[PDB]
Amino acid sequence: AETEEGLIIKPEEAGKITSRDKNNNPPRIVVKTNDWDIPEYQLSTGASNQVSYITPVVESEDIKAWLSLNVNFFSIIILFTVGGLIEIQRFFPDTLYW
Amino acid sequence: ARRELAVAYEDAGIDLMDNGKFAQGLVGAEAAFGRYEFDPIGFSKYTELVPWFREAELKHGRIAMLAWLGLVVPDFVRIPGEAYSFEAVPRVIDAHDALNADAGPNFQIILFISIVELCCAKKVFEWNSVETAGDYNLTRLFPEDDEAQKQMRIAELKNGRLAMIAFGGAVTQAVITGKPFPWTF
Amino acid sequence: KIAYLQDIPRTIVEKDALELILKNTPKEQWENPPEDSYLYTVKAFAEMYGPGKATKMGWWDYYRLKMDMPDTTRLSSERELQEIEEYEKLMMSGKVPFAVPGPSGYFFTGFVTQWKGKEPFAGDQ
Amino acid sequence: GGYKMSKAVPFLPMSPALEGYVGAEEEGFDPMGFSLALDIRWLREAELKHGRICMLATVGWIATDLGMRLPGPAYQVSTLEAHDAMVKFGPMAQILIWLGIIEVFSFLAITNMMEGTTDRQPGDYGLRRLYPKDEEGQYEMQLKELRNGRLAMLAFSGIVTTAVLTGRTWPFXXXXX
Amino acid sequence: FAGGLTGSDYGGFGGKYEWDPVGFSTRWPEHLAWYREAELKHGRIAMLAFAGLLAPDLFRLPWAEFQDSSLDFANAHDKFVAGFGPMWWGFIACGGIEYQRFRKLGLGMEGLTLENAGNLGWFDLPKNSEERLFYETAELKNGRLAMLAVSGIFTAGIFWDQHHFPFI
Amino acid sequence: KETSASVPFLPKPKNLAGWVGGETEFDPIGFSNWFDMKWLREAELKHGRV
Ligand code: KC1
Ligand SMILES: CC1=C(C#C/C(C)=C/C=C/C(C)=C/C=C/C=C(C)/C=C/C=C(C)/C=C/[C@@]23O[C@]2(C)C[C@@H](O)CC3(C)C)C(C)(C)C[C@H](O)C1
Ligand SMILES: CC1=C(/C=C/C(C)=C/C=C/C(C)=C/C=C/C=C(C)/C=C/C=C(C)/C=C/C2=C(C)CCCC2(C)C)C(C)(C)CCC1
Repeated sequence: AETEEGLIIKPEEAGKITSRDKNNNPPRIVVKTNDWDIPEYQLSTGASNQVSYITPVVESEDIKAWLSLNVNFFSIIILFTVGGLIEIQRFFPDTLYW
Repeated sequence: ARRELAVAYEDAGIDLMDNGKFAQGLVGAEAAFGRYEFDPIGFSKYTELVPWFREAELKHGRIAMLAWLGLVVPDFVRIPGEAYSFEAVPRVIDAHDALNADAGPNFQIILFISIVELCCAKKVFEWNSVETAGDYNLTRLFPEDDEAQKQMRIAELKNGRLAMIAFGGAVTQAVITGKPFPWTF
Repeated sequence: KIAYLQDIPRTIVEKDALELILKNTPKEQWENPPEDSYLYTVKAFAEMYGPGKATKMGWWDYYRLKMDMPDTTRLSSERELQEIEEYEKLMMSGKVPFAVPGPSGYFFTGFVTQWKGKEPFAGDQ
Repeated sequence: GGYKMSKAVPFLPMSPALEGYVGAEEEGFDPMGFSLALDIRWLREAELKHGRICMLATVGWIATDLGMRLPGPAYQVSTLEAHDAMVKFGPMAQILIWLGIIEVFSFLAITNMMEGTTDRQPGDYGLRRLYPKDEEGQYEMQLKELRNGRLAMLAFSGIVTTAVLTGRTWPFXXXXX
Repeated sequence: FAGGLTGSDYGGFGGKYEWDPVGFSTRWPEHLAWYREAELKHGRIAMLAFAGLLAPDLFRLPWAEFQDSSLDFANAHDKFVAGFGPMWWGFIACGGIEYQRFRKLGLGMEGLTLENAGNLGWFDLPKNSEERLFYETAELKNGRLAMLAVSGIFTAGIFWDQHHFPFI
Repeated sequence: KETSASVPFLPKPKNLAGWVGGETEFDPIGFSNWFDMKWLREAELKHGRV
């Protein structure tokens, strides 16, 4: 997806594949690590202007799913309730109306 | 034989092999009477850093070549103005102390040199090979033949090395004397 | 011999450092270094970069590689390995290099007191 | 014959994220490689927003320094104190509320564009007035917008710094340095 | 250790010392000629330096500019070099001798090896082959000692303001 | 992928078929996709009348 044009090659052909890219970047070696957070570490063969984003990949759907977690829901509601109590106390102090 | 960075850059990167030459076949060793491969502490044996070292040597020589010419010209002409007059900054060396910090002159020079360096920094680390070390595409008076290109490359290095040493004497002699361009007592 | 330990470029790791690694690493682990062992990284890279393989690297990849290899000073020398191989031998042989507690620590008195008693399984002997 | 060399910095190859975008493949200025580390769409959105903000702010500073004022005695302040005086006056909070709702809509635009739910160009909000019909005309009009935005960004930076350094209205011609 | 150089051997209670606890010889074996040449030339100058500081206190050269008091070891240098002076007379002399060393070993000192180092060829006192080995170690052991001695002389004499043989 | 007529830089709100503002579909936040839009219409109409 994000490496639609990388000429990604396997360790077995480190010095065999030379066709560079749609750019002129040399082929990159893909190492299949067993870590789930880093399933594949890509190694370069030379100087290259490769676009490797440092930003994460978030989406609205799973951010909303995280905010739909019971902690976030029951923290937002209780925060709003406490804030409403504080605002009522500021606006109607000493419960004079009672 | 000066491959253009456009193509030369296709063989850039941290080379993991050894040319077998003195310093990966780099200019600067050929002396007058013959070869003068100098490195006595064996820094060039770390072949992975030879393109880096040549870049540092060229960068230092280029700064020193201007810097030595720097200490000469203020002693004979100064920018038209009172802040740079021969009475406000008598000797050239008392300029980093006078024109600096809140004054403005040196601070602006620091920023714009920083901007250039931060922009031309990707060439120093990436795109830097044993072939395009110090080459910033500014090849105007460069000869076309290979052997004459080596002479100009050798000419810059010898001048840069000389200015590096010459500037060292320039500030040291000036500071111990407080005297004009010929810093003799 | 082992394939990946031959003709390894000095740029990947120096000769003396590689010999120090091989000495520190147990012999049985040379063929297939385990994982998280400097020799594992040496194998995983020397099989990618070398004379017949990719001879160049990006500056950042080489920088990260140089921070994964040993820096020639974090490896035990021959005398230290002898110290360990003999200290463990003493401890397993039932003899203790005698030491005496001090100001938050202990001074080694340079004496081998035979520790296990006549009944080696007895706790009070 | 080799890398697509950047036109701005001739000794650095052009970043691949600068291909086919406005500005970009006429100068290709990115020596530090920010486009190599961040999404080009988000960078372009930020650049266009900054350009528009500066194009409004520069003209606002010009108008305020030259003497244009709203018909209220509460506005008889210099441009330097305009921010603090109006923050204490109230309208800055209201302006912030309005820019907040507009930026909520802009944030929705960014979220729905980056996720691909819509087909929005980075800085496009739909406004099509004085926009050339021909595709090359649209490209060069976007070029003009980018150039004017960058010029206004640098110009406003200089205007603010010079105005703070030397208490003086916009032209700064008299001054003393 | 360090070729066949005689720095070790005949060196105290142990026959051989071989003190190189940084490896400046193994790390740079091509410079063992240079290191000996430097070590010897350091010793000879230091020995003349220490024997220097003492003799001006009694006799002074007839140059008639050095024939003045108050020229101790903290001011003789900066005083003699003039607007040239005696210090240039010494420096020119040292140039004459040092030029001779260039001729014997070539311009680049290519002939400098691990056996001809610090051997200018002035043989008047030495005899035989084993004595030359014994005398070469006697040279260095005196030379290395005076190198530390004049080092202590210069530092202690100018810090504590002694300027004379006790240097205390 | 169509866009809303009202806010052309946002996707066209689904579930907003023709009720009144079907020509200017306006739901940036997306309550119609989160709630039963019949209830939303009832609330809007009661609010407007009140
Ligand atoms: C405190 C500072 C100090 C001084 C001042 C000093 C001095 C001399 N040491 Mg010495 N030394 C240490 C420190 C000092 N040594 C230490 C910490 C160690 C343990 C590693 C150590 C060990 C040895 C050995 C093994 C030998 C040796 C030598 C000499 C020597 C030569 C005399 C002569 O030969 O002319 C002189 C003058 C050789 C020998 O001859 O000792 C008589 C030799 O074999 N040293
Ligand atoms: C910033 C600042 C200041 C400053 C400053 C600065 C920048 C000071 C810089 C000082 C600097 C740059 C000092 C370099 C010395 C280089 C030396 C000594 C090289 C020697 C090299 C030697 C002795 C040997 C050389 C050779 O052996 C070689 C290598 C090969 C042989 O074949 C030939 C020979 C034997 C000859 C002020 C202005 C002073 C005051 C102000 O307030 C604050
Ligand atoms: C920031 C941070 C930090 C800190 C933290 C803290 C320290 C916190 C605290 C917090 C807190 C400590 C808070 C508190 C709060 C309080 C409140 C919020 C209150 C409330 C109250 C209420 C709510 C009440 C109510 C009522 C009334 C009034 C009447 C009726 C009845 C009742 C009782 C209900 C740190 C550094 C660590 C880290 C980083 C981050």
